[PDB]
Amino acid sequence: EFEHDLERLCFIGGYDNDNDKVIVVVTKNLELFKKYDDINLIKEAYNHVHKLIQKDERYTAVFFAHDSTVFSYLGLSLKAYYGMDYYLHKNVKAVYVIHTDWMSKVAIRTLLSIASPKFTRKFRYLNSISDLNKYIPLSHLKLPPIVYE
Amino acid sequence: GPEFEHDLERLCFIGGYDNDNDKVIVVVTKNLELFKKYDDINLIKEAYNHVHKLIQKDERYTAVFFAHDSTVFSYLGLSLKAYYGMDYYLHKNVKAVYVIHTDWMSKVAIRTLLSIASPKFTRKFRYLNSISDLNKYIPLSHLKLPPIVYE
Repeated sequence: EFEHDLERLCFIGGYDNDNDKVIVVVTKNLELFKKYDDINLIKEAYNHVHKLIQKDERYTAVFFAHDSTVFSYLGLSLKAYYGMDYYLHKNVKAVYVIHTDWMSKVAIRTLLSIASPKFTRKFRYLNSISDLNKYIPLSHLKLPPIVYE
Repeated sequence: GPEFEHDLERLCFIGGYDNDNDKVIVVVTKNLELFKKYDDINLIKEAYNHVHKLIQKDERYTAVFFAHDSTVFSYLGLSLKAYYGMDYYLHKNVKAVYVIHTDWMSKVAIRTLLSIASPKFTRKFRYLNSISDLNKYIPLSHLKLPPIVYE
């Protein structure tokens, strides 16, 4: 019925080689639901996905952007995904976003870069170019004169 | 046109090498004024394109940001925000990111705190450009996939 449109938005597409679930979600198949009226759609989604993952069960999330932006179908899909209970966030092994537009791609990779700490450490802040010579020698390095003014 | 691609090379270029003779690329932060002279163009896009040309898919390298000036913006925060939104590989293959600014804490304070408050949940994420790039982590033979990704 109505329910015969959710299992065109959230499957267990398969299982990893560690024999734990993968959960596929297509961010584009919500316009199926602008035609019903009266449905809350997010509690019903929460109910749906709850029946797909046991509570102490590790899984994997895969989203299909595919002509959705952060202002529609992906912004709403994830923001939903953040309001879930904590165990869903603790049990994921990884979450994969696939094939969105440029704005969403640069916006996504930005927040992971903030999140991923192993990357934010290779930074080292120097007061002037004089101090860089310790790490990268200035005997290499052709530079414009502006870095010496 | 050509003056554009030349300004791009003046903004971000190859500085030199180290050991094991890996590229050390240099980005000058005072040098985004060269693009004010232009009208309609998506700078950040072609800047990503230019950096893609400068270093290939897997190549260890060091990055250096020159932000020692002052005034109404030094655009270190602007070039960093641009750097943070670049392809994941460009984040892994970095040896180090040296950043030449004196009062740098007055700039990276907001970012530092955003990293502090980022939950481990958002850390396990990863974007992939197309469906083919999944294969390494999860095998697709194991999965039934919708007609959207097919012909």
